[PDB]
Amino acid sequence: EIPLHEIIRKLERMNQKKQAQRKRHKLNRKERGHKSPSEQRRSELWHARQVELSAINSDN
Amino acid sequence: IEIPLHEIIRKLERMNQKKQAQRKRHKLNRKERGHKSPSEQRRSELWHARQVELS
RNA sequence: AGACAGCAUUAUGCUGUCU
RNA sequence: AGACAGCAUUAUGCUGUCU
Repeated sequence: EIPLHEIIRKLERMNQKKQAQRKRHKLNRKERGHKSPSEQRRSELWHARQVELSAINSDN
Repeated sequence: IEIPLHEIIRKLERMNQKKQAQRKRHKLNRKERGHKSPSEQRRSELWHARQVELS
């Protein structure tokens, strides 16, 4: 019968492939400057907050 | 820690249907183009040879 | 001619969490 | 701007096992 560590290494090989795909797709999009509405919302919240935090940093 | 075994079994059942779905799509795609791998050619020749030897 | 599987290369869309 | 994840759609090449 198949030993459990082998099951573990196969899932690990598999997880690695998924991360590689996602990385490839992420970088493709970045290069085309494509974002999803949620990616977009999310960066916009971040940039807004960076501005605000440096407005507390001028209060020094 | 706190994630049931039956969920794991299900998740893997899902992943396995999607793997089978991909073979099917890839397999059929190759059929349309009439494309065989070198090994698929050997196999089919050896089969057709065994079949013609019968008659 | 078919059934099943392994390996490898690779595209696209969206959503959610943390910072 | 990053980190991590989930769903969905989808292309290619090869190898092996059984009949």
